[PDB]
Formats: sequence, C-alpha cells, structure tokens
Amino acid sequence: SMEQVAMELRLTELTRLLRSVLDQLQDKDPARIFAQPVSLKEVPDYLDHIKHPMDFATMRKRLEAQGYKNLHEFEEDFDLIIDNCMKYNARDTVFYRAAVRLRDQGGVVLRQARREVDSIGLE
Repeated sequence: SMEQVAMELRLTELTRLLRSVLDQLQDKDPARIFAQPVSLKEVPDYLDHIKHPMDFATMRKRLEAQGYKNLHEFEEDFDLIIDNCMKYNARDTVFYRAAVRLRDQGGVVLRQARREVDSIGLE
C-alpha cells in the first residue's frame, strides 16, 4: 500500500537522523572505550554482572537494519552503554570516568535530536 511505503520512508528518514546522532555521540568517545562489545574472553564473568550488554558497534548494526522505530529506543541503548559501565567499573577508573563524560557531552546532542524528531515528525 501507499501508506506502508510512506511509513517506510519515515523510518528511513529517522534512520538517517539517528546515524548522524550516533556519529556525534561516538565522537565523544575518542578513546573508543565503548566502540565494541565487552569481550567475554577478557572478562569471562561479565554476564553475571550485566544482563543487557551494549556498545556502539551493536547499536550501528541495529540502526542499519532500521531496527530503531523511534528515538526512545535508540536512547535506551545509549543509556545501557553508560549505565552498564558505571555499575561494572568503580568511580576511580578510566572506564567509569569515560562514561560520565560521554553521558554529559551526549546530553547536548540528544536534546536537539529530540527537537528535530518532533519538529520534522519522524516517529
């Protein structure tokens, strides 16, 4: 149907915006601490601690499959990256501190992304 096509165009448009958001968020992680999934070879007990692992590569895979239907879903996954890190790692670690900085700098980006999604009407 034409309605289905129109919905699909909206999703494609949302995916384009979220790709730009994802790139901007990842730029705030210059150390690439959050670029890849935590390796279960290097951290064999990780899943005992963290029940829903997340990272930027995994987000990008979901994104390019158009698997984010709205901004909330995307934000959920970004928050997992930060929140998982801040639980597994202690305050005095480079990992925890990187997550704090990513959260703080990312907030700016996500604030305007919400306005753009609303204004253009992408969800």
